[PDB]
Amino acid sequence: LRFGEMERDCMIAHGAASFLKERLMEASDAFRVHICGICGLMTVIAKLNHNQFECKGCDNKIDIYQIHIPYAAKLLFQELMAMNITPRLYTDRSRDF
Amino acid sequence: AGRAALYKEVYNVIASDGSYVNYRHMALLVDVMTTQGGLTSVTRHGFNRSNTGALMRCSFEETVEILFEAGASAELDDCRGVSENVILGQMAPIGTGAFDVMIDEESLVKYM
Amino acid sequence: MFFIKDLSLNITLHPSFFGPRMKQYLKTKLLEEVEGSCTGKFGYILCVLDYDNIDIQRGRILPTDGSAEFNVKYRAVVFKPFKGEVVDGTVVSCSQHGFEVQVGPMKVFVTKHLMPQDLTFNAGSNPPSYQSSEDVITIKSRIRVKIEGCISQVSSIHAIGSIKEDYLGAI
Amino acid sequence: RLVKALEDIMVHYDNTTRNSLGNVIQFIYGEDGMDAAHIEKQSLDTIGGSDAAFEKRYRVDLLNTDHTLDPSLLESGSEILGDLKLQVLLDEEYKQLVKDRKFLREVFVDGEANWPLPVNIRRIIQNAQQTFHIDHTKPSDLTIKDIVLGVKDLQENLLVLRGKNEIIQNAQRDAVTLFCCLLRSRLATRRVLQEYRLTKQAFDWVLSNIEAQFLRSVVHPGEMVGVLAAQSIGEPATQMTLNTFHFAGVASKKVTSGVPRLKEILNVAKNMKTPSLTVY
Amino acid sequence: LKEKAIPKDQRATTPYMTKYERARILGTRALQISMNAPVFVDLEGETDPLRIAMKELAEKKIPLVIRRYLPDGSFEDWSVEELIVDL
Amino acid sequence: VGQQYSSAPLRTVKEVQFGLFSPEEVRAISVAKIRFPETMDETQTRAKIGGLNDPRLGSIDRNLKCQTCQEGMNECPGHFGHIDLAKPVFHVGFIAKIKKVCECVCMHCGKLLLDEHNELMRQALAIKDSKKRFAAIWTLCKTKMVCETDVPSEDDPTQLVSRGGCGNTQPTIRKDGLKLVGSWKKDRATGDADEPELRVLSTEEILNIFKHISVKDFTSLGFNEVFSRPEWMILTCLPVPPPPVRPSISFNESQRGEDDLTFKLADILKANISLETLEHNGAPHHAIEEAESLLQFHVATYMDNDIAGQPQALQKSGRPVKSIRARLKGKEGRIRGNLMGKRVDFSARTVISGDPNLELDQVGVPKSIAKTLTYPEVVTPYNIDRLTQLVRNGPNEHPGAKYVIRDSGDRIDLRYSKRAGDIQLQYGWKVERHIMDNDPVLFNRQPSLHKMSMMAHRVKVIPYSTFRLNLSVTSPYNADFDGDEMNLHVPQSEETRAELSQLCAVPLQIVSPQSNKPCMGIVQDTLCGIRKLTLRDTFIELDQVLNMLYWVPDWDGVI
Amino acid sequence: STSTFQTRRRRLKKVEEEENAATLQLGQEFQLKQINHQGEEEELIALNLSEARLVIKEALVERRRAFKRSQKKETREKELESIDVLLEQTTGGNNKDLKNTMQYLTNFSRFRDQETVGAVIQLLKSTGLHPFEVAQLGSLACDTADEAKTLIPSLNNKISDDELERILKELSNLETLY
RNA sequence: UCGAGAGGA
DNA sequence: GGAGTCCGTGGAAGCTATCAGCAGTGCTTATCGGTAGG
DNA sequence: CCTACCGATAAGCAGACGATCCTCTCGAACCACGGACTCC
Ligand SMILES: [Mg+2]
Ligand SMILES: [Mg+2]
Ligand SMILES: [Zn+2]
Ligand SMILES: [Zn+2]
Ligand SMILES: [Zn+2]
Repeated sequence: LRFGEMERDCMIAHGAASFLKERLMEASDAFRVHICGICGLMTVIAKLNHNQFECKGCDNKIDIYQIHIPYAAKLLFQELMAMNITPRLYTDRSRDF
Repeated sequence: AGRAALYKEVYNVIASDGSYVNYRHMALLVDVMTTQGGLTSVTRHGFNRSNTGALMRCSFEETVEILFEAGASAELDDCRGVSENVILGQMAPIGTGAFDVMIDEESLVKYM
Repeated sequence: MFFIKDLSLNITLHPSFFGPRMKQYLKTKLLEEVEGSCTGKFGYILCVLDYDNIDIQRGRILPTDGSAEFNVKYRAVVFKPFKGEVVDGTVVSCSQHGFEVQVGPMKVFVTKHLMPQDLTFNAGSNPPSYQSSEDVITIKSRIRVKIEGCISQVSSIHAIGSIKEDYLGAI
Repeated sequence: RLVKALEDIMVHYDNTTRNSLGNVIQFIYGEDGMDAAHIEKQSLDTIGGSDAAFEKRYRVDLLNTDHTLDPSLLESGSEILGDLKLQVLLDEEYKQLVKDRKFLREVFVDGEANWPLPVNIRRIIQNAQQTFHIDHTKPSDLTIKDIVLGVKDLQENLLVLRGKNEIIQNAQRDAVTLFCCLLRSRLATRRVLQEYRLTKQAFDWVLSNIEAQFLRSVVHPGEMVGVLAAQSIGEPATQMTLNTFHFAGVASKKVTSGVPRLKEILNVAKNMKTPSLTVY
Repeated sequence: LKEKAIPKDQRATTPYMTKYERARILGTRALQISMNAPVFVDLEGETDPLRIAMKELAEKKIPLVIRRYLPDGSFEDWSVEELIVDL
Repeated sequence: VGQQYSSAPLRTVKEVQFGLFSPEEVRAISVAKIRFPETMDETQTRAKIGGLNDPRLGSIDRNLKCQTCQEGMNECPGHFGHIDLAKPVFHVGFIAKIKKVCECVCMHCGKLLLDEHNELMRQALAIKDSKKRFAAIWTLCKTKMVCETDVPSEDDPTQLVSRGGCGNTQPTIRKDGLKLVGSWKKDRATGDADEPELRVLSTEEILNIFKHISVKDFTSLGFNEVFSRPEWMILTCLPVPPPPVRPSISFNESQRGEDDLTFKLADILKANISLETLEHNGAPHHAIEEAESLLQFHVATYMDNDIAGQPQALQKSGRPVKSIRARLKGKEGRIRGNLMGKRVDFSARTVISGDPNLELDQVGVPKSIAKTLTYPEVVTPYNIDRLTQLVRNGPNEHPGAKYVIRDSGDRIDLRYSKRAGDIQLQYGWKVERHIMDNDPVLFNRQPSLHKMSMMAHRVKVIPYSTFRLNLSVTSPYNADFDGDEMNLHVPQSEETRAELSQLCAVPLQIVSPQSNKPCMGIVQDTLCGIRKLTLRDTFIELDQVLNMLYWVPDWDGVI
Repeated sequence: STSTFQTRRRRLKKVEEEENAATLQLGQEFQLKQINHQGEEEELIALNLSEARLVIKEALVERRRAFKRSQKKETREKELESIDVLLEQTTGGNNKDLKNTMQYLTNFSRFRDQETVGAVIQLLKSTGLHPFEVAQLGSLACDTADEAKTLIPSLNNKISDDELERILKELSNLETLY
């Protein structure tokens, strides 16, 4: 069944941030991906046995962060990557505001 | 005076057919359109062209047009929004997600 | 050579361990992983200092699971080497190529060419030896090595040290 | 369009209607900061009526033979007569009631008294008469000092914004205003005994039941407010029968109303349709 | 920037527990009990963990602290015992 | 999770920085060469050539491979490659952003047309904005089309002093499809009599001017030092998407069935390979431009085929190609269709029916729907005996289980399994169990217009294939039973269930904050009969009065 | 993964910095003036094999005291066997590295008694030199000023040749017996 | 799967 | 002793026949009267 | 009383947007060269 915008807007209105997040991850897309903390890109070559996590272009096997995000977001950032757009996913806060 | 007139016209349309919608709701969108400097259109170019992070605005019509301008001007989405957390698949800061909860050892030993 | 670093570690804890005997359990999980580890950023982690009074703060109980993400602020001793640092250790391995030196938890290898020209290996001697006059390098023989190069490798730092210089050699 | 423009908008932990970016839209949600569900259309008796019946029903006069309170209502009705120090407070009470009428008439110029306000005091007084079975024959346990001061002490307990500075203290006084105007209207020293017949036991319960209902009535930080408003205005538009007609018998002929008018209001929109101004 | 954090003294937030806090405190506690977390209150033959999470709120034996974030970043750590339950 | 443990930390993405791909970083990031434009067979043999598809990236036909990392179809997220473009080319999106920069920053030197010395330039640069500062810089440098060297006469007494470099005349630029041309004036009683001179402005020329643009000219025009350098708006090296972005799909066994972008990328390689040999071999000058404008078009229509007012680009058979821009365009396209709203699991839908004997918050879930939907219950001392009895009842005796999850990730489908009859059931194991009565669940009626329409409903599992509901709760949804269908979402966690029962409950949403009045009432037979009953005219005798009192569930027992 | 203490910022890729050499060009994490968990800007904590040996001995003697509190409700070769026992009680057999370091630290320790280490630290951490140079002086035995300047090349200009010899002569008198 | 068409509260 | 129909391989199509917007004023570019300073 | 310059209001002309969810069924893709093998 579709949990579109109309469906999301109602769960927002209520304030149930986790039920909406559950329908938007556990009950749907949900994908774990490794990203390089130095740049913020998905350039990491995640080997989950030999542990050669190295990001080609940065040398690091330490500043790498796995993340649970929807498979559609992963695809969207890869589509943006195909059109030369760099959506650097930054785990670290740098402006406070 | 402009927003007081704006509200007078927004209310009168709801007053025309079916009483009613509480002051707080219309005074809100009226205050949204006027706490900008002057007037704000509720269109692809009015409210959508704002101080907000690129991912919240790209969800409304100008999608690839906004995603290109995000990169072209080196924009940084603050990830403080309803929409940008929906895309990220994380518990957004909405109602229940607008506060964090931790556990306390001082309290944990206290209760046994 | 040895440094006291006041570094931290983020640990995620299962909801079932939210019982009075938790502070000690989180402290154990910290030294279970950190004490004995060897990072590139910090070198060999040898011992977690002061088990008493360790700053744990609070554990953010996560979004859809009940696990608490605790950040354990600690202080520990580290063995971080450098390309130039001179050290004195115990000779462990010895063969036609050269010899390995156990400087603390790190093994430092010296090639036949990195050591003096006027030494040479002696095959007809058990354990293997490196002679010259009355100075012999064998199974034990404590030596002084200058770390020419450092190798990061896994969670076990290695070095490619030299003993061919003034004030170097055997000790 | 409404829901997308008002997604970010939510009530914050400092009673402020901000958004994602952090800009202030409203300093207090819907100017009062009350959860819209906890509200009923209540009538302000100070604004409605002639000046003679307002002077008759509210003015308390211990220094008069006919304008005083009869000792069948108050326990100490005869020992309160001619008191200069106690009439100072009954002058203070009626002088704040005369201010309410003149201030309320400046706000609600059309005359309309029935306004949506929290805490149904109309029912609390109705419930005190049933929960305590108070009779009209026997006089009350309270005195003038117990009513006029208790009503004044209740106004301090009706908090909305938590504050210690000149701004938040005034923001708090500005936040209550209309509600504490209804409170002075409903809990006037004369009215408490003349119509309700309230004992000290039942009145002290009424003062706490009003603040308990009022403190419950405050908005919840996290209420999606903008999202809620966008839905609450976009929903009636779906069932909006009648486009450009109505009135009957004012201004005979067309006037853009309903959804066509609503498009102009949201688009903004330098187009005629019905630009008919009004001259007085 | 330097930890901000408003102390347990001088706080501009409501002393009452917000309906979202109540639901998060109950939802998580019921989830933790369901995930085998140790129970502090004396159980009265409760097969449902929310029946327990609700009973734990009555005796106030929940060891949780709510970090209520302000719009400027600064936060106030309110312990579940401090927060009153009118609602 | 995407299945399996990782020795890397997981953290909330607190912010996202946008920029442009540096062709220097793409050549280092890349894992593939992409020499062969062919998409299938080793080298006309079997399983994709090391040119297009899996040279050193994303796996294909049931194989793990993925450049020695393996992981498999569901784990391997694909790896980006690189395509070396024979001649640099513009990005379709930044067409006027390149054009306006050319019109602002003067060419021949790579320096700004105007400077701080101009009073209006100070009035324009005063805002520390990004695009609103550039908005005035675009209109200001648009005119005064000529570079300068010595200009201050009214700030320094009379004599003028140096500031800029070569004072060449900046031409006027306009659009002629993918390319832009400049018009040089001159004509003062010398060459070209009165008509101006036209020059073709190629990407290699524009790029050299953009390369010579200063770091302070970036900040003045709304560009970043390391994220959005204007030189990266022109593509020299193109990143190639992996199979998860543009899949092969697999048509039976010995057939292709490739994605639209695989055929579109091959068309870019075909256009690039012609330029690769034309530039190297005998160069016919005005024959390389006849193919360079086609590579420019291919790299352009691969990103945008919507696109400009003049070209189209069709893939024969007669229909067009689906661009990346059109792929992630609004209304059921990546953002709205898959991120801002999506299809979900643990969801039911059937024709709705009313019920006088249902509770206000209650919902009549069909017997089959509860058996088709499963909630994951964790094995605790509070259930076990309950869970073992559900497990034993299995997937067909209503209160049962479909799968049982072990200590490790191992599903035990009871419908199949050799141990379905046995199973000891250890603590902490999960039991995907059939929906039970009084289980808080989301009940939804499209379109979800207001806070209501999506409420929590006490479950009552009933016979007859129909979504039953209370009669008075017909108002929050606005629907009647003239063939209406309704949605459902069974929550999978103990927390999201409490987020429904202690937040979205039907009685919790009894009063509308829209109008401050309630949003549920007594209607139809319940209201039509209440008028006929509440009268001085009608009374009820002893026989009917005792049944009248008995029907009340909270009756005191006192006549 | 740990990666903490001195962090921020990583402004895209980065050039690496410089090689880790004995020219006091220490790691990008081991700065002369670093931070603390309390907040203060504390100077780099670098210790010699005698100082660091009595710190692990201090941390493991005070570990067993706390580990067994919860359980309720001198001489060269004897130092080798007593440490070997202490390592098995306070830590499990799995920790191979700590055992290899403690055997090395005791066999090469210049000062065995804590009384002498106080005067050594007062003699060295005073001179006005980098804590790593001090961590190498108290660790490595040196008789000649030219021997200490070549083995510790960070000195040369940093200290006078004559004044360094006065320090070196004091350590031979402060030296312990094995 | 894509595209076109058809139907529903 | 030469065919049979096969299918990879290249293949972009071309000269027709006719065109602000459910909104409104969208934003960029030519002609044009007048200011006052040398 | 002229001209180096500076703001005034018209005549062209340019690009991405329009209920939510749902369900059902039909039929795909064709002109010339170079030469491969199997199949008759
Ligand atoms: Mg921003
Ligand atoms: Mg209907
Ligand atoms: Zn990287
Ligand atoms: Zn892979
Ligand atoms: Zn120039």
